[PDB]
Amino acid sequence: MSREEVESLIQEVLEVYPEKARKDRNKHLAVNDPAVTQSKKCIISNKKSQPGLMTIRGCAYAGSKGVVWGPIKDMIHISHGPVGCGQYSRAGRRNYYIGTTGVNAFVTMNFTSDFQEKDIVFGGDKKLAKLIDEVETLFPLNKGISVQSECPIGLIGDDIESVSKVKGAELSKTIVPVRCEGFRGVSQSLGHHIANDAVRDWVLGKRDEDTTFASTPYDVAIIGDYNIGGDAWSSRILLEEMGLRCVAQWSGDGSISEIELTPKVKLNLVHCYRSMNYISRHMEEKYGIPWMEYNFFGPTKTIESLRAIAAKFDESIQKKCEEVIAKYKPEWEAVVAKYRPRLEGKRVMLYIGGLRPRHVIGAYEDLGMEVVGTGYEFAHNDDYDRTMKEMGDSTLLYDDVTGYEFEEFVKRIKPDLIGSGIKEKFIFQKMGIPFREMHSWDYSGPYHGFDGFAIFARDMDMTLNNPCWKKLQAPWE
Amino acid sequence: MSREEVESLIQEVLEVYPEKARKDRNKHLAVNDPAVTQSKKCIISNKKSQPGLMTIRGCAYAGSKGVVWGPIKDMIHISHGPVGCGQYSRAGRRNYYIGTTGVNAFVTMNFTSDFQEKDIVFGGDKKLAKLIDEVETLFPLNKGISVQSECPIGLIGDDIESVSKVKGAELSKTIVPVRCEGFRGVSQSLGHHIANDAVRDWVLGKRDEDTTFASTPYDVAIIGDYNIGGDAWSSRILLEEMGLRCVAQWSGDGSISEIELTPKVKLNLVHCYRSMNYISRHMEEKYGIPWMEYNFFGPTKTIESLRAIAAKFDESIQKKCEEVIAKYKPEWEAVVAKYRPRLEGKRVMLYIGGLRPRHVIGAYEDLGMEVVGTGYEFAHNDDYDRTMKEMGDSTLLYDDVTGYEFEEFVKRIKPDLIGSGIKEKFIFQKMGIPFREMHSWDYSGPYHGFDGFAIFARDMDMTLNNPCWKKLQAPWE
Amino acid sequence: SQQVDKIKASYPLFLDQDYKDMLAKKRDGFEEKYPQDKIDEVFQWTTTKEYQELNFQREALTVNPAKACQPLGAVLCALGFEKTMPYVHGSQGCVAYFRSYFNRHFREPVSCVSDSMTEDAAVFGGQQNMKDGLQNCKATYKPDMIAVSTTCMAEVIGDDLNAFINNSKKEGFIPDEFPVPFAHTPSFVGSHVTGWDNMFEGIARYFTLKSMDDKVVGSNKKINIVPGFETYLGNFRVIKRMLSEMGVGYSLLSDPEEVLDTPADGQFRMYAGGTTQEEMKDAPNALNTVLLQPWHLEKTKKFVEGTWKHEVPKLNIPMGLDWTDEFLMKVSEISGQPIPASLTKERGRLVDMMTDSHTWLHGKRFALWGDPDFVMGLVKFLLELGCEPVHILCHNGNKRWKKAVDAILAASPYGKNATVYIGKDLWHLRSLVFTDKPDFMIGNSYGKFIQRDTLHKGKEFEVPLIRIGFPIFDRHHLHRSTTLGYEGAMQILTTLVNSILERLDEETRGMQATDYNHDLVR
Amino acid sequence: SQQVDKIKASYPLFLDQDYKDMLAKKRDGFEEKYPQDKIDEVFQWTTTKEYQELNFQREALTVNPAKACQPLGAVLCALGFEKTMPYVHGSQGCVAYFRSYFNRHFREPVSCVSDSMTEDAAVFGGQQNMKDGLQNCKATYKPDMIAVSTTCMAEVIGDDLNAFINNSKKEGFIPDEFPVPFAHTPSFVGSHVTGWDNMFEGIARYFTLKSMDDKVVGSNKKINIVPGFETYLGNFRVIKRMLSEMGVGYSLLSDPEEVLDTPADGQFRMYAGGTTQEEMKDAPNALNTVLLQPWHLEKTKKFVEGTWKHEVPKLNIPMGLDWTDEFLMKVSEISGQPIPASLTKERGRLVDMMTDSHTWLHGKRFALWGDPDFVMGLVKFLLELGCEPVHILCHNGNKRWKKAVDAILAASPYGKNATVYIGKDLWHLRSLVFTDKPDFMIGNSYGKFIQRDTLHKGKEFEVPLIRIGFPIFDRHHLHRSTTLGYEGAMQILTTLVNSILERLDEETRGMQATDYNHDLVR
Ligand code: ICS
Ligand code: CLF
Ligand code: CLF
Ligand SMILES: [Fe+3]
Ligand SMILES: [Fe+3]
Repeated sequence: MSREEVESLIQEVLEVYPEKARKDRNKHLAVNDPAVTQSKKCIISNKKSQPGLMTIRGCAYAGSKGVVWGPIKDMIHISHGPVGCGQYSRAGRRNYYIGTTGVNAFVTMNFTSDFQEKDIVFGGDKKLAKLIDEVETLFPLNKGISVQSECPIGLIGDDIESVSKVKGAELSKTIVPVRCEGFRGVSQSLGHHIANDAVRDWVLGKRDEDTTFASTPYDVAIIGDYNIGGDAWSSRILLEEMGLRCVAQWSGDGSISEIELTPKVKLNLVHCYRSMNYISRHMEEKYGIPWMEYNFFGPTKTIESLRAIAAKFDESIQKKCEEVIAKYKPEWEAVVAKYRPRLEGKRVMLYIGGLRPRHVIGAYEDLGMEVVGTGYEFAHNDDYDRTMKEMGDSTLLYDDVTGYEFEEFVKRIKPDLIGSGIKEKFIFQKMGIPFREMHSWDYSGPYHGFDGFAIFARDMDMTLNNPCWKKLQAPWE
Repeated sequence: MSREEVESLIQEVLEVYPEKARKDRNKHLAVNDPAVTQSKKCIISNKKSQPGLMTIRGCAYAGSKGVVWGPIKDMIHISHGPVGCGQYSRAGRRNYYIGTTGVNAFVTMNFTSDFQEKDIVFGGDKKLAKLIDEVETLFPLNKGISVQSECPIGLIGDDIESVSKVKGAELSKTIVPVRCEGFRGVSQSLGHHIANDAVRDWVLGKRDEDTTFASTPYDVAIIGDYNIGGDAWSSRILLEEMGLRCVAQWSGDGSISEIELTPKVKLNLVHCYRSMNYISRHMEEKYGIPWMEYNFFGPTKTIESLRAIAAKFDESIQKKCEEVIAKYKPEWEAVVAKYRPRLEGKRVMLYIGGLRPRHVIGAYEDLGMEVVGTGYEFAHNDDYDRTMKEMGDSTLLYDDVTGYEFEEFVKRIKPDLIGSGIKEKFIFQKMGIPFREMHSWDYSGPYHGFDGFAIFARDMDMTLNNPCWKKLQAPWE
Repeated sequence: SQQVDKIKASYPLFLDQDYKDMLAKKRDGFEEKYPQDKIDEVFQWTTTKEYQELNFQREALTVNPAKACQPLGAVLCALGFEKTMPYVHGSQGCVAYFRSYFNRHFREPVSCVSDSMTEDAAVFGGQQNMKDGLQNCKATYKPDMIAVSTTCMAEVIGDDLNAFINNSKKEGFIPDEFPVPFAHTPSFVGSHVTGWDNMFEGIARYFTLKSMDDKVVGSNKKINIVPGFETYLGNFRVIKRMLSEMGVGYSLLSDPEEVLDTPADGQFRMYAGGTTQEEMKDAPNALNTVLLQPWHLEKTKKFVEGTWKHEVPKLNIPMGLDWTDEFLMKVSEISGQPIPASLTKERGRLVDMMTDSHTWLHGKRFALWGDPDFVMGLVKFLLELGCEPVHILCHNGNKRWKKAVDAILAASPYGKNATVYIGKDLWHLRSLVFTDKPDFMIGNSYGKFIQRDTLHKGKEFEVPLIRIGFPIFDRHHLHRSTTLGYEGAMQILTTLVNSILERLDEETRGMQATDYNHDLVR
Repeated sequence: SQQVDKIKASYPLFLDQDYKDMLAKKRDGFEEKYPQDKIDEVFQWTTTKEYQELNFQREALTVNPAKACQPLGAVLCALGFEKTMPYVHGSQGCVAYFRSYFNRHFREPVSCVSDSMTEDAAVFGGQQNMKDGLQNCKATYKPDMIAVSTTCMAEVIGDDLNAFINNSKKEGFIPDEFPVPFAHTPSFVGSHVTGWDNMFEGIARYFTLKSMDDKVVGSNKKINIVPGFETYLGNFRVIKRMLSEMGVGYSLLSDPEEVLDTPADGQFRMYAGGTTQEEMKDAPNALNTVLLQPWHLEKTKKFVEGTWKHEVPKLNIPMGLDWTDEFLMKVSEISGQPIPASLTKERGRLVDMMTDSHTWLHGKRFALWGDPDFVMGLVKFLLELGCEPVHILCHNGNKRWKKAVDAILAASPYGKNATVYIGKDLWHLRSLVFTDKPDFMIGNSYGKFIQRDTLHKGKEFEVPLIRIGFPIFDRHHLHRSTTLGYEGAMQILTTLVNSILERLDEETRGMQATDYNHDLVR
């Protein structure tokens, strides 16, 4: 459907760049074919961003501290380096938790070493040890400490692994060094890899010799769900209504004891493939734990995922799954009956990094909405392999898109709604186009599960059908 | 001082008026002579205001509805007539009370008949009866109704007495008609008189045949204390600490049952002579109850009043009075030690309607402050008889002062502080002179008693030594 | 007992144990108070729908009204003219109440005089009072003009203003050339806005009725602006600023912004600014006249169309986005002058704030009350924001205004759950907020008590109050705010969205109970 | 479960019984949570004075800081020039954080680019990254100037900015005449305000260092205004308005008000307004230069005095009455323009509001934090109102600034109980407000958590937060406010008095318990 026209637009947008930038960016733009299975033949991903083209990507510190390690509530995470990092990453991601902040819970706080010139010149290992002692003194109820390195830690010759070992042996405390310097990798994904490596190396094997935890055949661990707006909770109740026992969830509202007890479960339900497939494969290799991906965005994907998960178990779990589906059918049917007529036929362009862009399409299709263009800030070729069969014929695909490219694509295609990060929200609100911020979910939610689908539909309706969008043109002009 | 200067100033201020207004207003201004105990030979009061000179006086409805009857918490007071009267007087006076507003207490509520053209032309007695029925329907826990007349009630010949009698007989309810039309009298004073007469006629004698109330030789009634900012409460504790039992409290936080029980007390302690001397004399004539005036403004006056009151009883009450004085002595001594050095030598001018211009002098002298001028809105010659002995020689006295007169007097004397109502506050704040509202205490207090003295001293200090008064002149003029 | 280092006012010193024991002893001994169980039962009954059905059957009793009487509006109108003393013919208690009420709202000196009529005048009328009052006021406060209104006293006794002023002039109490316009303002008809309309119509008639022969429409290249009863100086300021930005010649009739905002520089200014007598005399020479609040300016509209022969445009109050646009376009059409780029940028910035706050403002339920024009402008703006007004109250409203508001509501899907009430008071509104709970109230200070009652039913039933309207007594300097134009819309939007966010923070502040939603960023 | 008619978001959806049962089972089964009694004991311990003594002995650990790093201030300074792109040499995560952080504060688009240095640049440097980034940015976003700051990466590896830009120019990546100023903004020295100062000094040096031969002081009859790190648009507006009313020629260098307040009208404007290159080139011809925030514009002051030969006045921030008066008098002295009557009337109106609200403001105790200049100006204004600052915190302050603030406090009797803290974070402040409880806090959004902790100790121990400063993330459109001059003083005074009154109403809303002081009129 107008595949040549999408290809033409790509060329006209590429015309502006210099030759090297154009040649690099041409490989990150594609027209989707549902029949193509290998995405490497059409789109390139996981590459360095071109200098000075205003990318959306973050750093490895954001992928490790801000995504994987931050949601762990009972541990204290130290931003090792200058003050800016933890300050800009403090409480910006809505990873929800239950606890007494400052006493047993520390997600929303900013622990930092705050280097000055002298720490840069003479190193900061002694200062890190003194900081660890001060943390122990002032925060006795913590259950572990993580040391998230920033750029100078890698640049200067700090060795925080030995300090972590010595202090942990001295204090009988789990101290996990994470070399997540922002200049490593090209995006947040290598931060995910480094964080998972740290998890396997320092935390995961504490209770390997311990067999005091009673286990049941119905033990699963939720992996890769960070409880954004409560999302993980909305999933967990469903799994507990199906007759399953959720030992751990990674890592929203997560505790270190849950991570240590994870190797005792019978199944690993991985929600975010991109950030936790590493630890999932490690557990499959070392403990024999099978892991499977699932989707809880929209009633259709939720029902399919529940049925598959129950198929991994015996007949009683399957019967409970059928009971849960029958119980929740009228609610999402009412949601559909109320909101589909006001969203049918609308077109959406989504830019998000890693899992979300192909992973929320089913919920839009449940509302009768068509995604015409989907993009990933830092995904890999396997994510696009899933995306191509997830998306429709002649749709736009785009990896690590620049601001100019995305603005031109939006001007040409003219969608009714854009789902993207805040750095795009106000740009496209001033363009007269409804915008929904997927990462914080416009500070609403949750959207996972049956209870989340209602909120999702309500929010899409309230933003798309907003009376403000008809008032940007002055009556005299 | 300079009595001759004060008289010449009075003449120069007098010069502006026309001949008739000049001749009339000349009799209302005076130079104080403490030896002169007959104010009639020196000042005239309780007369009609000259038209167009912007007087401060209110009306009889304000004297009856807003002062005497309004504080009665368990009764409902209907402002009979057009809508403005009760709206401007709703919750404007800080007559504090304890209760559940709208269920058993109705002080801060505005009940009115809200006449239209048809009520004016055809009368409003039927509307009054229907209103009484509706009041009984929606407010079952009310314990009596008062009907406060406004100007058209007296001007259209409505008969509220017959309606009140019929409805009270029908509903077994106490309904008190009050002919407090604003055109009656010259000020709120006749409102006080009418309100006291209606209390005598319809409320006071309901329990004359009732003897089931147990009485003690220490029974007193606080008369003429309207609990402004809790004033009466700060009084009552002291009386209760001296060993007395306070049956009733007229009328701040007062109840109709307390008024009915008042004829059973042994002594009537009158704070406001001007508004309650009528009922005090009536009760002395009819029940043989003695009444005496007291003053709880400032430590000296309250100590004198407590000793004089205890002198009316046996020796145990006197011993308890001395115990109370000894208990409270260090607190007000500390208040004096803290605040008198900050206020020593300052000069104040006062203008309040009755009683207060003279009772607040003692506390000002307790803080080492001099009152150089005082006056009343609606006082009588007896009030000035009491006042002249308590003020200094060659101090200015003035009755129903006009805005122009008071402004010129302030410009010439140049006092350090002015204590008046809300209609002079911003006028004299714009002139650069500190101002204290002496009706509502600048929304603070209470000022009665030992506890009130600390608040009074703190407020006077905070207003008089405020830095903002040193900043009205811009540095470039 | 008081500690000299930390002195306690009434709150919380009455919370001390000795004071509590005293109050309990007083209550149990002599107050004969109803048992607490009965009081709770009665309150719970007053929260119910049956109590609401009884409450709306009221025909004779009014509890807690939301309107004032005519001479208050007459005084507000009269203060808008230069060196003009307000003169209320009748009883002095009315003037005392008016002065105190405006003092508490504006927190400024407010000047007015009375002729202090008494029972003698109640029998023989007030000729002598009027003569003496005019002479005394002119000699004492030296006004350039004296505007005369009436209390319900003189209205009931039928005092003739025109005859009294004429007899005063011909007997030499005041010069014959001294301007003394008059207006009858019966308090038993209409409300304060009606008094404003009557006073302004009287002044305009006095200055223009007998000099229409030499007047040519549009000969001074200006537009007359009549604001009506307004208690926000920011509204006058924003109208003047918008007209000056457009380069429109204008004459703001009855402009009291200066006399209500005098500086504190060591002297008292009884008069400041205001509309000049020359402006009122030259008013018939304007191109046209704009009424900012047409729903309480009907008599003035009749006079202006019938005598000045100005084709008064059919404009709503310039509140919100679309009505401000319509006002600007009508001004541009009448003056023949284009709309400048600054106003376009301001409108775009208002739209930007709307798009920024739409997610938090969507679907919220509001009760609201006030004067008709303000109420309808607020309802229009709320519909523009995607909000849902549910209880719309206007005590001083009429039936035509009700149809206009219903027509406005029907034009929007967000007004489907809205009912318009005229002639109802704040006790009706209390019943409505208890039986059909909205998210917020919008009104004057009198709504605070309503909030109290709802908090007594429970924290989950409390309806927060947003103080927009007149009068506001329990907050400082809110009379400096703006409701008109893009600036006023911006201020209103900010107040609404931040009230919503403040309530959300209050509801999610409990540690380990609801603080999971205590988000840093909103 | 969800009801379609009334859908609940996370609050209060997770307060349902099934979700509470889920969370209880989760916590009891797998979280190994500490017992509630131990948690309560530890919290109570952390609210004590011994915990405060332990907390103030910290030397290596920083908990909840109130400052940012230099490139953020550099970017914000760079955004204030006409059609100019902020270019940050280093890693892209820094730019992502800067953009998101300013987007959450201003709720507006913020444009900034990085050259995306990686592990390869850690050993070879960033010459090629600089060349390609400059060429790509110029080709793509078409900016007139590129202002280049640094991340801590390039600062540690010792990248030479001047050599990089020169080699880029000589090899044809960018035109030779094309303006590319640079500034080293290392994150481990100073804070964001230091980055703003460095960026501005770099731009001024780039435009004026090599063309001082034909410059004559005072020949253009203008006054240069350097605002500094300022996140309130109203401050730029009010400075321009106050200079324009005086009829004073001025040049505002680094003016970002337009680019951060673009209208929503169907198009996206990446650039808007800003200081032109001609203005920067002509700046040395001004009569003098005024630094609005001297305490973090020291390097700029040194360069201005050394090179432009301007006798920079020793002025404090124009916050509050006295310092606004001093600023106006200095401007009048420099330019020769007398102070107009409108400013006199505005000052008098501010004095009038002070006199009106003094009774409610007197004696109130405040904890407070922010940037040095803003903190000292706010403390000065608080002392002017008779309020008592108790805990004064400035994480990025120095010893000279602390001495100046101490001297200011000694000049007023209301500073007798004040203490100034430098180098302390918000955990220190939490301890301070637990052990010596003030009436209110004044600071940015990060203080909300502190308030939460206080409410966890008890309602009588709760310290409400007042959002004045940067950043404000949990309220909408507060960046449009004003804190400078008479208008800013008026706004801050209104906010303070209304917060006090709102707290009083909250404390006095209890039926039959505390509602005796719930006065209608305050
Ligand atoms: S972890 Fe990843 S960018 Fe999988 S770094 Fe990012 S809370 Fe996104 S699309 Mo912010 S791979 Fe999670 C994500 Fe997805 S922070 Fe959240 S929304 S599902
Ligand atoms: S890519 Fe990532 S966010 Fe950037 S620094 Fe590197 S780890 Fe950190 Fe913190 S301090 Fe500031 S923001 Fe940087 S420049 Fe020095
Ligand atoms: S002196 Fe006193 S206050 Fe005056 S009216 Fe008379 S009783 Fe009343 Fe209410 S309605 Fe308005 S304010 Fe009057 S003019 Fe008709
Ligand atoms: Fe004032
Ligand atoms: Fe915006």
